[PDB]
Amino acid sequence: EINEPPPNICEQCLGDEANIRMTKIPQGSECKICTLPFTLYHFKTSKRSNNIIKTLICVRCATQRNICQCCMLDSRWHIPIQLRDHLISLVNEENVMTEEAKNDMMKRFLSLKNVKLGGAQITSDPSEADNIVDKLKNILLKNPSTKSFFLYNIDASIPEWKITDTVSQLLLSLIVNHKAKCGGLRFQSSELGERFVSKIIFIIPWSSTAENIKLSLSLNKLIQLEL
Amino acid sequence: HHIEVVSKQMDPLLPRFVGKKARKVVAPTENDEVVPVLHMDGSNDRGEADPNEW
Amino acid sequence: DILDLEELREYQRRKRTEYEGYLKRNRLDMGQWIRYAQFEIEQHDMRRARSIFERALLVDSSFIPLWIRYIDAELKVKCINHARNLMNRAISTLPRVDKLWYKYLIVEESLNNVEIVRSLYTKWCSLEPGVNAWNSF
Amino acid sequence: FTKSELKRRRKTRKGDGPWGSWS
Amino acid sequence: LPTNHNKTKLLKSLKNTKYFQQTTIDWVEAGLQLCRQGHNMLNLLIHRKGLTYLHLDYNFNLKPTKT
Amino acid sequence: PRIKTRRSKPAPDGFEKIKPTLTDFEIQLRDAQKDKSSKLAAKSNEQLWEIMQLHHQRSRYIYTLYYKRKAISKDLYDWLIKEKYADKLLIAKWRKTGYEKLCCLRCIQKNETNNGSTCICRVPRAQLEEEARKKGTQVSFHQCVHCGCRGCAST
Amino acid sequence: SWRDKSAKVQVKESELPSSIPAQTGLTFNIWYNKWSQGFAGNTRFVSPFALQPQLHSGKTRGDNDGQLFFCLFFAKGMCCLGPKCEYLHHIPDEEDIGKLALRTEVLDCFGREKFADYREDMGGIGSFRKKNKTLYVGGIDGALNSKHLKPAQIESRIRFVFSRLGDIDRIRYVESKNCGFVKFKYQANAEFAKEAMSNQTLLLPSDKEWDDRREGTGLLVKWANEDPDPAAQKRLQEELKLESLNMMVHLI
Amino acid sequence: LYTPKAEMPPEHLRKIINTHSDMASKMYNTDKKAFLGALKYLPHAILKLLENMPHPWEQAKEVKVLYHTSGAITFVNETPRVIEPVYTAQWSATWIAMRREKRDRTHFKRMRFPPFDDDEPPLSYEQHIENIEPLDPINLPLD
Ligand SMILES: [Zn+2]
Ligand SMILES: [Zn+2]
Ligand SMILES: [Zn+2]
Ligand SMILES: [Zn+2]
Ligand SMILES: [Zn+2]
Ligand SMILES: [Zn+2]
Repeated sequence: EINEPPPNICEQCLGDEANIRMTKIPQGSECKICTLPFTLYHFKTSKRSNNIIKTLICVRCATQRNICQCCMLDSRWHIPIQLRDHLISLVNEENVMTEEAKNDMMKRFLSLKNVKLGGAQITSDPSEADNIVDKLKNILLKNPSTKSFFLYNIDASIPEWKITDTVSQLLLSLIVNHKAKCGGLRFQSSELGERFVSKIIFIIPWSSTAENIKLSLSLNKLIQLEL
Repeated sequence: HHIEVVSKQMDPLLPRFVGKKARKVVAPTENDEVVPVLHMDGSNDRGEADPNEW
Repeated sequence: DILDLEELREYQRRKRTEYEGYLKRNRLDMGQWIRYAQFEIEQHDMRRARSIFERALLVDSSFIPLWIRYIDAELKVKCINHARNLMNRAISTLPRVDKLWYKYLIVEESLNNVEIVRSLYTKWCSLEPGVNAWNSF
Repeated sequence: FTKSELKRRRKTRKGDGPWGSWS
Repeated sequence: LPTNHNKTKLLKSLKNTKYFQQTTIDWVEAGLQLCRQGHNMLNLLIHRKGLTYLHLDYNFNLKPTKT
Repeated sequence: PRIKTRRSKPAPDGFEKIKPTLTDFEIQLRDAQKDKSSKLAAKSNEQLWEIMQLHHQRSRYIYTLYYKRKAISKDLYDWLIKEKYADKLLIAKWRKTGYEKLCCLRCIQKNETNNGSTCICRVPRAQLEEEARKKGTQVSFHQCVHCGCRGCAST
Repeated sequence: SWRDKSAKVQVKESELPSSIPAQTGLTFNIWYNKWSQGFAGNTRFVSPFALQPQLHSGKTRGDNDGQLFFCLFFAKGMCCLGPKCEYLHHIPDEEDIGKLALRTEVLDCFGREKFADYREDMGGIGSFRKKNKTLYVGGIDGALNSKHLKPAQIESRIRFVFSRLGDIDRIRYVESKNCGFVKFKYQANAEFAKEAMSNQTLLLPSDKEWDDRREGTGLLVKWANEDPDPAAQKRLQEELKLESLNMMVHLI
Repeated sequence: LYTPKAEMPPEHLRKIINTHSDMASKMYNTDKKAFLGALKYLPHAILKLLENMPHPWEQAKEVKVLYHTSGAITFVNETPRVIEPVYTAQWSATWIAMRREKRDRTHFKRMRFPPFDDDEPPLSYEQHIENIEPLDPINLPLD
């Protein structure tokens, strides 16, 4: 067909140059969504930037999701499409999903339809977007040199990276199991351990209403062991 | 924001249009606007006597 | 026989594949469409049933019984606005058939939205329908 | 730019002629 | 009567692009290279089709390997 | 270097001096021609550049002999050109100002290049450095694709 | 540190392996590079190389450039271009992840485009539609040449392997399913590991089956479907909410 | 802004061809597609090659050639043109030379066909032919 729709690329993505020189290969790939030929556009963001940016999805797909054609992010807010749909679902509603059909024939069919998906209807008209934003805003308002510890009382939600980074701030290896919470921490040296301890949800023995805590630990530990 | 579009000439060995591969595609109708089907008649005597013949 | 969930899913799939296949050959066998839609209804997945009805409608609008079946299906799950919207759409498409109008009317009557039935009746009569319409009104 | 600066700097390329290394 | 409007030859067209270069090669070299090229082409085509059981002989005498 | 026929006019007097120099080049080319099965892409290109640079060097040698050194006779040079020990076009380019150094002819065809412009190797290193400084980055490239050209050395 | 030294070559292209794997069939197929006339027996095998990161990681052509993508062959531990490689040669960190965070939504840290759906296995490079950070780690039975180790031993060895390549969100071995679930700090990291330990060995020099490491079948590092377990589902939901609060405050 | 093509070093082309005999990587995956594409133009190429057959008095005829950067095709760009009366003279000389040969020789060994067996591949021009010198062509000795 004729090159009727223009490409739908966002700003951040595209880069801060007054004039880039991109190329268009027409009928130039199947897209990353709907397996369907489209005009593939691509460009180096700078002249000497090594990474080309190619337009992954087709323009119809882009419109449908109301997104960038290179970022796969909403053209307004520059955020993941799923995430934006979640946000929209949260404010003003209870349910807004954008279901892509994972069957190769049906996806094509869906792509063909000139109909916006859940979140796309909000983000297309800027007035509605603004309204959503304001509503969202409204909604808002003793050192034996062990080098090897066994840390307990670990919040189930906390990750190891948070732990290790915290330790670094207070300064290696680490072992955590979120089932047991038997955080089998180990330092690269004993001197380092000493340094740490001397520098001191931080319940910390040095093995190599606390009672109830111990019980909770106990049962959880047992369960973990059975697993 | 402003940009220059170009068409890079490609090797005349490799397929000109890599995309197109004779896909089977079902069409969505997109009859979003409704349209009537609107006939004006009401036949009772001839319209009921006929089916016995037809 | 149909015990666990995943197994039921498989059953649903297989059945669909049959139904879909039979539709593929005879795009028009509305008996086959409506049967399939009944299957969807039975499964208690309403959206899919609706989709089936829509597709069926597209394939052949003029088959009134299909429309009626869809309507009544919608009514079944107390999804009354959908039924109403659809029935309005049916009217828009095929106003000169009477049974659609009557279906609408009975629905509204049972609903006891008497004002709306008056209003609609005014519309229908305004289109110079059959004498029957007038008399019923 | 001084042409002696280019004279000193084109011997910094560890290879000879067209292929230079330039570190 | 040869039609005149089509004055974009094949070689000329190819020359226009970057993907071809030109060299002075001995005619025998051209030949041998073109046999090699042709052989590679046809084998590529056949394998692409999937039917690897059709063995091209280097003398372009095609025959099946297996029954 | 082509193949000696009846139609080949034999090499004049002063060729006996140079033979072993370009002999080496020939040998190298033979070495550079074989299935050095480089699974890799970049390295494969590198091999190709080795032939290209070698060609440049050979032609460059003959150019030097003729023009800069001013040693070999004109007839001999002509013969060499005819036989194609040295590329004539490249030599011509060299003779012309601006391209005193020039990797090869492929790096100055503005048609072949997608941007209607020469190979970046032709950009003098200083200019590139300046550009990089202005931007913040360093020299992004180290050799172009058409030949092994870490700067084409206009300067 | 990696930044202190230039990256060593993994293996010279002489040492690199050819593209003619195993003769699985009767004849070779030129246009596919696969084999044919017979698909008797499984294809997969164990990686000869592995990313020993401190012995390998370093500067590149890329570290000069600001190439935003890491070397697949570095992860595989077989890059034949060491310092001359354009793709980078080091473990992904917050600085580099942060640097490429725009583009990495659409594609991997190996600079290759993600797809609509996971490849039915959840086996290949991830889908764009999910921002998954969790690798399923099958084939541990195969990865250790049928070594009857302890679950503790297994999980520890796994930890030793994947913690080396990226910052961990959590790991948990499952005795009842003989597999791992190795949630990572970042998607880039996840991508990196997922290649870096694909087809690798869990064995060690201390183990007796060290010279038989090649002969088995390597780690099946794939991507993980989220657990049915509502214990973690809730956590995930909470995390999502938290993230949403961040971005939403960032919009104004 | 035009310029002619680069008379490349034929060695380059040779190298390329050598490379594309052992083709089995994701490297040159698109080059295989190139090869397939080139089947369109292979008959054209063949025609050109047969057009510049070295006549029986040319010992070792060179020719200009276009070739794909991936060595998927090798055209014979030069058109084989001749001064008509001169051409006739050459053929006449070969006609008489050939006839003479026929006259003199008691037996005349013909070439066995085809020349090479199916096992024997297309031998490399550089490795075998480019070293060895060709025999003297046919041309009646002139006063
Ligand atoms: Zn964008
Ligand atoms: Zn699409
Ligand atoms: Zn060059
Ligand atoms: Zn260059
Ligand atoms: Zn150059
Ligand atoms: Zn590398």
